[PDB]
Amino acid sequence: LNPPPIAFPSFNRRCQKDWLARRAFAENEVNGRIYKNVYQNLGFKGPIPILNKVGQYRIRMRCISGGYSRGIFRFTRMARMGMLQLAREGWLKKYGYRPGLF
Amino acid sequence: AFRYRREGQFTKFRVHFDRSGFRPYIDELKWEIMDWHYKRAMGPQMKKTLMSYQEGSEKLQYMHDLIALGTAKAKFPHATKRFFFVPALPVTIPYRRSSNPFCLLSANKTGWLQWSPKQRVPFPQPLGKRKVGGTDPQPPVFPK
Amino acid sequence: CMNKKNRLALRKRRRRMGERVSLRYR
Amino acid sequence: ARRVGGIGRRCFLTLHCSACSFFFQTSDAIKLILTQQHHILRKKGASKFSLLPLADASLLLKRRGALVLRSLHGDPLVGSRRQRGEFAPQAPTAEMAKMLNKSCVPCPRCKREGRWEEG
Amino acid sequence: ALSAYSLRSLIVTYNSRNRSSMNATIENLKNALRWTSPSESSSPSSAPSSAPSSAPSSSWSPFKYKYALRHYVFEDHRYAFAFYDVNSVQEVVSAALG
Amino acid sequence: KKKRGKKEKVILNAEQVATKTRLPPIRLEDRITPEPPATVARNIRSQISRAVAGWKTKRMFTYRNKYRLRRLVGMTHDIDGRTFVTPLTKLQHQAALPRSPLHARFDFPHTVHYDVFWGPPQVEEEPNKSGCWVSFRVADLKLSDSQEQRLLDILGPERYDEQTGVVCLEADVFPQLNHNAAYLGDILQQLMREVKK
Amino acid sequence: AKHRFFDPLFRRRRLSFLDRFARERIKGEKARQLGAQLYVKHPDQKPVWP
Amino acid sequence: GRQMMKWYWPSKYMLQDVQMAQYFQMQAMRFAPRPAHVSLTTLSATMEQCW
Amino acid sequence: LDETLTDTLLDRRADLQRLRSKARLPPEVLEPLAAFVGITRFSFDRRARL
Amino acid sequence: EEDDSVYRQFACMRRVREEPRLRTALESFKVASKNATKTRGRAWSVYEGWPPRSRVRVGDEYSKVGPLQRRAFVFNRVDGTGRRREPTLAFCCGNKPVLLLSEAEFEALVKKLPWIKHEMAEFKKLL
Amino acid sequence: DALHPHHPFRNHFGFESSVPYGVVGSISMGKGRKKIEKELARLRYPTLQRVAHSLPKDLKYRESVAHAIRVLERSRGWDFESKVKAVNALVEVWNRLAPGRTYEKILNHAFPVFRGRGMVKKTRSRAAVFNKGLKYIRSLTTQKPLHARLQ
Amino acid sequence: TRGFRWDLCQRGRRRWVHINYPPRNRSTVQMLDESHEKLVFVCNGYIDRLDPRLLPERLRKRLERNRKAALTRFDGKLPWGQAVESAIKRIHTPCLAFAQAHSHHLLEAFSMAEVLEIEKLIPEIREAFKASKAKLAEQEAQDKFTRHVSVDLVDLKEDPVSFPFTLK
RNA sequence: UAGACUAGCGUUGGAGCACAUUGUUUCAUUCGAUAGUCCACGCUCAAUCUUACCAUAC
RNA sequence: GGAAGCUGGAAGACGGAAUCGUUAUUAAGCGCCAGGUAGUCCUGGACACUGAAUCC
RNA sequence: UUUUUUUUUUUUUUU
RNA sequence: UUCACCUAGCCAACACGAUCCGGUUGUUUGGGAACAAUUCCCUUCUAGAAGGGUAAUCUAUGUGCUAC
RNA sequence: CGUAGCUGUAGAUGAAUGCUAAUUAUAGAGUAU
RNA sequence: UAUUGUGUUAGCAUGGUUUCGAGAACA
RNA sequence: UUUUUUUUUUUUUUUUU
Repeated sequence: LNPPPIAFPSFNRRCQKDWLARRAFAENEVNGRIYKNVYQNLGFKGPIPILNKVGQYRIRMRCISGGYSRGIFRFTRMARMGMLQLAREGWLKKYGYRPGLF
Repeated sequence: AFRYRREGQFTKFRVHFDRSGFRPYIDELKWEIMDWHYKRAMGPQMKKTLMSYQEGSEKLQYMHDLIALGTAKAKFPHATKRFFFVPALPVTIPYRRSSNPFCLLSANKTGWLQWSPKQRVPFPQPLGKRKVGGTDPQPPVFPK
Repeated sequence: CMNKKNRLALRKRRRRMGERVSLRYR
Repeated sequence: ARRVGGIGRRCFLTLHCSACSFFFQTSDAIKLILTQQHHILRKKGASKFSLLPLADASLLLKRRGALVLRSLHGDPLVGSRRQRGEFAPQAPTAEMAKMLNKSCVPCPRCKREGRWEEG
Repeated sequence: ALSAYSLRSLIVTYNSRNRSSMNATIENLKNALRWTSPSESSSPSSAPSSAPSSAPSSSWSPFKYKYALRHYVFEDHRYAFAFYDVNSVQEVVSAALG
Repeated sequence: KKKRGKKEKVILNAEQVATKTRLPPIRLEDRITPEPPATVARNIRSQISRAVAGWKTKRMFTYRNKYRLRRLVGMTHDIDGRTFVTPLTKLQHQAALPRSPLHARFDFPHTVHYDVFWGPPQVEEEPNKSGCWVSFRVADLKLSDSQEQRLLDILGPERYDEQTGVVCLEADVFPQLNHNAAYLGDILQQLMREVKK
Repeated sequence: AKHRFFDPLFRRRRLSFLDRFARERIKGEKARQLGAQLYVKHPDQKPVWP
Repeated sequence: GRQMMKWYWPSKYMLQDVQMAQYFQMQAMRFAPRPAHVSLTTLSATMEQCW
Repeated sequence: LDETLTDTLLDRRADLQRLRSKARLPPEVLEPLAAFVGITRFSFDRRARL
Repeated sequence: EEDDSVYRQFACMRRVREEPRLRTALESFKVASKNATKTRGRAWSVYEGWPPRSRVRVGDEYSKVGPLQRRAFVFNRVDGTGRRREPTLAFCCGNKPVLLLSEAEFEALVKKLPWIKHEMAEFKKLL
Repeated sequence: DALHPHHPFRNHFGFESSVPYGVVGSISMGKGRKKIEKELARLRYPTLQRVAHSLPKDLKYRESVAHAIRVLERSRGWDFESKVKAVNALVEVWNRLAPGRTYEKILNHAFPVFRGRGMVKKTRSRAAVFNKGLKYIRSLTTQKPLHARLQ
Repeated sequence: TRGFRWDLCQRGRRRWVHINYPPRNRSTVQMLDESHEKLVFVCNGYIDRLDPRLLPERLRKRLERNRKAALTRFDGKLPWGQAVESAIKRIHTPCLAFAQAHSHHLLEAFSMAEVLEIEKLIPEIREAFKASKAKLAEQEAQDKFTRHVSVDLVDLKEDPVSFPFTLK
């Protein structure tokens, strides 16, 4: 019929939510170290509830040509189908991709 | 013992991504794949508008030159052609101004590049009967 | 390291670094 | 066959001394500093005097004393499961040597000032 | 002193993602030589740096119990050159980049 | 079939007056702004008082024992306005710079190496392209017996090769090439000042 | 002359609704009301663009 | 902070518009001169003072 | 085929091979060396130096 | 190589050769720093000049140890931004789980006081 | 030394380079250098001496913050802008706390070297009792569909 | 799929007075809309206290050793009242509390006797607000400079590479 | 002329994940049925987010 | 959730029957890490050494 | 090497 | 890159898409089971002592028993 | 690197490794016996 | 440098891409 | 290696004043 236009992903509420946490953590990244420094100097271990909603671990891998949050690698940043379509459309040849080898 | 046939085995299964000479490729493709669609949709459209009004096209350009520089440096008599308009498009890729004297874009002093009106070697060459995505404006139809 | 193969590897690895770990069971 | 130190007879847990001839593992380092606490406290010149009870020789051999020594010694040789390949643990004697020399702890063999070294 | 300095050596390295692209560079570099003012042009030495490769893994169609796999090989090429007694900096740096 | 049966709005009683009148609680979207310094300090005082109230844990007493150990050895900032001078600024003040290109600063051979990336216009900068190091042979450098030993002791055996007899000094604490290059030249001169003593 | 660029995925979707607007039968009043404010005007001729 | 930001696709509603009004202005100003001579002007009208 | 062989045609021409060894020195040649000695009285640019 | 026969005969070059001590330079920096940052330098000014918690009325506020009360409780609470200023009335014991905020909330309590007084009697007092 | 009254020092300023800067073509063509970036463009290398203007009066807190200045300025990974903000907010949070002479006394008395038989303070804290079902308490005042009472 | 926090499965700070949060015969709230915080409502109170005097010799010795000591042990109280309920004295007394608008959480409760005392002290508490207003102006000047910032170096900055220096 | 035979060798217990009977206001919608798009399914990793579910309310 | 000290009388020497298949650097054993963007498996992917027999 | 050593072996490299 | 060639032997939860349906279609704070006999003793308190219970069935995988 | 070769012990009728008053490490938070 | 609803009935018996299971490629 | 811009409780989020 007509394979998707891989440059512009469709709408996804969950996909957009993941990117929202990235901006919050970047601005609050400085405050994270201050909370650990004060406790270390005083010699007392305590929780940091404020880091729950702006923590680095809240963000996880997601598919750009997708919206699933599983089966995404750090090298390709795509799902099983995302890589297949990209490789079969003739776009990785310039980037040194020879499918002849197993 | 095959030495050349087994080259690169060490840096395939016993090496870290951050501790190897391999560079990422997704970063470059991010800004390259998007720009292809921009030139395709806006390519024919820009040329159609330029050719919409054949005559009287050079009058607007001549008057504009009298405001920027005042004196028309490229002035010519009525018996000589002024210029040929070439359909160009803006640059969207955020390239870095490198100090390479042999580069083709490092010495760019404008935000417009020429567009090829005809190409015989399509860059997005398919490996089979599959078509290019986003190249079917008209919706499909079924026999029903 | 749940099985006896991977778990015993940690104890043997430390033995080559200048430490003595009891071995015996598991 | 099953020697300690491997083929190259590695030793990443012992520290040598410039004076005399005596070496000990990091395990005994914790006990030595705690036992010789009276000399260290008087050298500098309640919250400060908190580890006084731990100076007892018999208390260290009891159940309570055994747990205190193990708490301080975190077993640096043990680490995460992903620390494999080039990311292998190194000798932690660099940190131990600094503390042992700065605290000015006497050597059991001969009473001397900071004379310890990595080895 | 700045005026007392001299370029002892200039190690030039390349990184090409295709076999044909790397071959074109060798021919282009050779053509730039044999054209300088001195009788003998600068002739750098060759030093190949192997060919690293990478190929991730992924399960293969969805809704399967991992019966088949599909790999994507991504080869690479490298090349290194050595220089000694680079008296002319303009005739060497420009040629390598060009 | 399923997941379609709607429900009427049962929230219509007059008792529920405090509804749809004020903005909901703080949302994750509004958390983009940073926390002011006044609020960060408040949380420390509230939490420290709760732990001492009786909220203890098995893994809390062990942390305190480790901290007390560093006090005896003398690795704590505990004492039984100020305007100090940073170490970086101190080195800048004490530096004999050359007066023009024709004056030799150093009095010994030295080689400077640095990697420069060149290629097509890349959308992103390549990291690990700002290294600068200096190498020199101890044998060529004429020095006394006492001075020679101190040179290798300060840098240690890691930066010294026993085969050829050369010392390599590497400095990379800046992202920029120009900033890093100047830093190496300052520390190098300071080393010779203390060696000759 | 102005020509605003639009997402290629939106171009095909626009024609899909317009094709069946005056040709086929569309059920539901909400679909026609909401569908008459996004594809009824050209992207370049719109008064406001996101 | 800067590592996690490098994800997903960039914005699409911030591209340069293909406006005909701006096209003519760019062509008219393309043939402008370069009367900078920042260095030459300083040296000029200086030799006479020394003489 | 002729379209793909355009690059080889320019390389084979001997006229272009003469100007290959004549270009501007990259800025990142002598600038790093100048900072090593710690001199604040030299400008790489020729126009600015004058 | 440095020639000392020229610097001694000229004062302009002598200054460059001379390296002022850090003590002299540090003295000037203190004056310049204070002049630029004239509106900064003090952070915690609610030091014991007024003792924290409260100073107007202290002791026997809410400690449920005896019948009836003796005095009220009033003090100030620092805002989350450190610029605003509001009073406080509620004080249970040190922690103050409940805060009555400024007099805006206390005003409504007086208006509603007679209403609750007449309701509690007929609510469960008689049962 | 007189080149800048706000920074009395011998060597502070360097020389500017001729390295091209900017984007070839994008929505940010007219950007050049930032307000803070221009400062480092005319300096030999960045420092961390400007932040040190006022420090906590307490000796314990003064040394804790002072040590961080010497290490941060000689570390790779932190941006110039982040370094200033990291220390600027650190001096304020420390000043809004009780003196260290009192913090240690409270912690030492409340945390003895040896534990006891009842120092945990957590008893009968089962998992499948309170917050694992049993359909019981609702923390809610206004409830039309009373589930607790219906059952 | 385990729980996030284990603190919710433990008893927090004692409320002194125990009141049943779920109402059965509560009236309708009034006002407290613009503020949208700390709503006012009436409920039923239930006071409870423990006086360790009637305990046996066996249990009294252990109880006192935990309560009157250097540190608290086992919360300084016995387990559930399996056999001590005989000495437990509780008196029913109507009381009231406050709850959050959206959060719907209990803050605290007050006895009926204490409520009447507040009315009698209205004249005494009203005049106390005047003293706070006096210090409002004094604290404004001191709390405004509570912002540490780095000294500005740029000074609308020069280009001081070598030239300009005669321009200065 | 494969399986059938000739060597080696893993099992009727105790343990990890998962399907199912029995609990659930929520315990993840599901594939395939007997030589398998069935048990780490699109779980290349679930201690918050990933999570679609229920409760609560804006 | 992973590992470790101490402590140790958790359920097993049943069956030479029967069902899953290997085209030899196959089979049988043993040892190591690369990715899964803090830890986090006995499965999957991937490398190396000892390496027998039969009528297939 | 009759003043010499005092010993097991890996999965990229002396281009 | 057997892009090939038949399919009574596929997902609507990666995505596009024919038709029906339209849950302020999102968000704040929580939960998402397999393991009860309480700090049990008139012998004791600023150096260690006495009690902890669901026995219901399958598939696929690590680890063990061998000589009188 | 592991079973090494070599070489001491008991030429194991008794080597099964799960249960747990209790600590090691990552993490903002994995707690109670 | 985020921006055009629905992770809902309906795929073996009308479906585009991919693929498991059986069969075939010679003159 | 160089030490300071101003400042009132036992009641430092545990005591019947």
